[PDB]
Parts: sequence; structure tokens; C-alpha cells
Amino acid sequence: MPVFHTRTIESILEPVAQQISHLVIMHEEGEVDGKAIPDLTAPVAAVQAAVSNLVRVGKETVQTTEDQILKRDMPPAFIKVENACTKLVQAAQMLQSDPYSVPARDYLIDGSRGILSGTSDLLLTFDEAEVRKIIRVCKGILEYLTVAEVVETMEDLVTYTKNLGPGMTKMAKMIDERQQELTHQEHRVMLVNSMNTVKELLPVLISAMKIFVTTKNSKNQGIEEALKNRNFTVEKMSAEINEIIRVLQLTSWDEDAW
Amino acid sequence: YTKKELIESARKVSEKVSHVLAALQA
Repeated sequence: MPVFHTRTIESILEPVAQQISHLVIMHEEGEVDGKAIPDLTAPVAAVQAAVSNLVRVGKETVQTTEDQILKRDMPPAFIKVENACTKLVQAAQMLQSDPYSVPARDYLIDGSRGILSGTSDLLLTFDEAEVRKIIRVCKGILEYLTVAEVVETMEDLVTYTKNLGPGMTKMAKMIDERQQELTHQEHRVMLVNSMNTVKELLPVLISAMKIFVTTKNSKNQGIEEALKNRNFTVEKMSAEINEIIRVLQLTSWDEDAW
Repeated sequence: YTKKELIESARKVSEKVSHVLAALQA
């Protein structure tokens, strides 16, 4: 079998791997031969009909995508399955010709088992490019967390906030979906806890900036205490987002690219 | 709708390939 990385990859392939698992291991107990050649004229039609969709949408997803590791990885996988829609529609001519073929009804126990892997591989490719888009977003927030350091003005503050808040919303949104997709409880807890700690320091960051941006309008003011505070918050929020970023990297790390 | 498109177009492939491994419980 293989390694199902998400709950949705598992959900799709799992059954048809639990299928070929029993539909394999039970064949020592004596399961006798039989067949249904006509109902194989169709199943291989839509099995070559959807192996035609995955390929199709897999072509818009290969051309419309800017990811480079995507193109250097996905189109190839169009091949893995291509032979599965071939060594099975082939098993079609080994269970039609000789309806007692011990090799034939075993070329479906491999052809299809190869139809999967082309799909298990197709999905990891795509899911891994998703994780890249998430990491890029978090790197975006890390950098913008940095300009907070250069906000001296009330309308600097208003611009900063106007811009930041929507990156936070985009990051939490993605960190939320992605976690709601992970199979290990420990990675999930990490993503969620860190994302929660950064949502909680956000308002604390902006607060201290406002006391900086306005206590800088009442001479003889306790300014430095506001900067110092500002800085700690960014140091904490940055540690956090880097924690997140790393756990995503650990989970989705490249094989045919660096 | 589009980001799934690949998932749903490949959940199909898996199920029609499940109907095929069907006939082997004879």
C-alpha cells in the first residue's frame, strides 16, 4: 500500500485500498474464480472517463499554475495512472479472451492498484503546492510584522492595521483549513496553538503601537515603555509564525526539488 | 469551487475503480 497524507486523500483512496487489501488477502482461503465481462465494458469506460478528467483538470492546473515544483512533478504523474488505464483495460482482454485467466484477474489487482498511486501521487503534488502558498502567506506576515517598527504616525497606524488584519484573516483561515486536514494529532495541536497565540497578541501589538503613536503627542511621555512592549510582541508573534511555518515545512517537504 | 476541482475529479476516478474491484468477491 502507500502513505495517505491528508484526511481527504485517505478518504478518497483508502476504500479502494481497503478493497484491494481484502480482495487480495482473502485469496489463500480459497476464494474460487468467476466473472462478469459485460459489466467490465462500462466500469473501464468511466474509469477511463474520469482518468480523463483528472488528466484534463490536471492540465489546467499544470498550465494555470505558477508553482515550478508543480510542473516539474505533476505532469509526470499523469503517466503513472496512464498505464493503469492501460494494464486494466488490458485485463479487459485477458478476462474476455480467457475467462479463466489467473494472470488476467491479477492484472486488475495491479493495473487499478497503479491507477491509484497515479492519483495518490497527483494529490500530494497539488496538496504540497497548497502548503507552499500557505508558507508564502506566513512569510508575508512575518515581513509586514517587521514594518510595525517603522510606524510613528496615527495614519501610519491606520494603514498598517488596514493592511495587516486581512493577512491575519487569510492566515488563520488557511491555518484552520490545513489543520482540519492533518492526520497526526500533534502537528494539529501545534498549528492551532501557535495560530491562536498570534491571534491573541495581534491586538496587544496594535495597542502598544497606539500608545506609541499618541504618547508621541504628549511631551515628557513614557514612550520607550511602549516601544519595548511593541518589540516583545513582534518577537513573540514571530517566534510563533516561524513555529507554524516550520511544522508545515516538516509535513510537506519536497522530494524532486532541492 | 476551483481548488477542489482536482479533488472531486479524482474522487470520481477512485470510485469507478472501486466498482471494478467489485466483481472479485465471487
